[PDB]
Amino acid sequence: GSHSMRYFYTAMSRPGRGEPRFIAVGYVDDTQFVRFDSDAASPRTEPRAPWIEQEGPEYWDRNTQIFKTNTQTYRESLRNLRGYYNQSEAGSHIIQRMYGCDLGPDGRLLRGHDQSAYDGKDYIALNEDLSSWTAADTAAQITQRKWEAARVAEQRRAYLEGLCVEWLRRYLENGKETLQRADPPKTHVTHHPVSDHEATLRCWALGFYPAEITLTWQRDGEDQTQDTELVETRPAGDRTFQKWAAVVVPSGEEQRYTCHVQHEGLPKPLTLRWEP
Amino acid sequence: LPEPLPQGQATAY
Amino acid sequence: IQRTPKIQVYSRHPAENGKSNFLNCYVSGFHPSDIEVDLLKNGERIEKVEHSDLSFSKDWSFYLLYYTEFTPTEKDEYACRVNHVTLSQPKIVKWDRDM
Repeated sequence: GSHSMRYFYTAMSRPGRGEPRFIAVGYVDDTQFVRFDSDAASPRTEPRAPWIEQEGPEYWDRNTQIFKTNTQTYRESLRNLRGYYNQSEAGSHIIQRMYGCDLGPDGRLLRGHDQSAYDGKDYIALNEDLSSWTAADTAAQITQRKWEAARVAEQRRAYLEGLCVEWLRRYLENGKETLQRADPPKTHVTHHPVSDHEATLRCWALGFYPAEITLTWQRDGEDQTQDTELVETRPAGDRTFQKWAAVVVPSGEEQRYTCHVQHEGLPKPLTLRWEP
Repeated sequence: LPEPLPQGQATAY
Repeated sequence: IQRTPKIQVYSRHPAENGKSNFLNCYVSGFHPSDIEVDLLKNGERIEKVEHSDLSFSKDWSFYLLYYTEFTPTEKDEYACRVNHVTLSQPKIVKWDRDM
């Protein structure tokens, strides 16, 4: 299977309430394995998946040093970005960063990502060439010119093609029993009359990993996109995810509807009907 | 492993 | 500009009356990140709900899972109560076992 690793940074100012909070979490695919929070009583990098606990004390101190220094750097960055937009010192603002590498089914680098956002809009992104930037606006051009001056993309590139891929592979090996195990959805179809002439069919997928999944309703073999109610894929809390799709159908037409399920956990798609 | 800090100055935004 | 929370209330395992389980409230798609979530049993706040570490989706919007152990019965009502900068009144979402 293909795999990826991502770190997610959130730096949040809060004037009148101390210095900005810095939080970092690490993921391998849909599995978090590490966290750091500057707001912690004793801020340090903490395991969040059993397979990362075997990393030695020097691993944890290395992470912790990286994150503490980032905490300070993102506080300067928030200062700067407030200036770039001529904003007042009254408001709270947020920088977000998500970065990482993607591996193909061969363990080979597919590509890297390094994107940042300010108050929830794209701010600056590293292009897929890992060599040039995309600024969303004249404020982010300031950042771009400053990163070009200091050859920042070269640093990002060395990391994304090198250490990122190396540690991802090491994590995938160490947590192979789970990281490289796809658990198929457990499925079923429910039926609930809404009136004398209509009824709800709900298609359920439970206990799957990873989160990525396709759930669709067809009527006489045709896609029922606009007529399907479809909840966001949701975590169960045991590493697995859940989802459902629902359609209101004319009573007596139920067998004309099929639920289709695609997931890495099963060899061929499932086709399901309500079974009374 | 996150991106390490560089040789010199971690460049702010 | 801001984004208001999506809210889902549901159990980790399929609900079986008298059987221990987890009640989950999943909040997603919101911005900015400050949010107040309560899990309610019969209208009263449950103490010591845990939650996942703050993270976000590819569209920068945030998500958090709040969970606590509970044992479903047929007569107890469970709910999730969310407030956010985008909401004037706390939003309440009832738990429905087939949702």
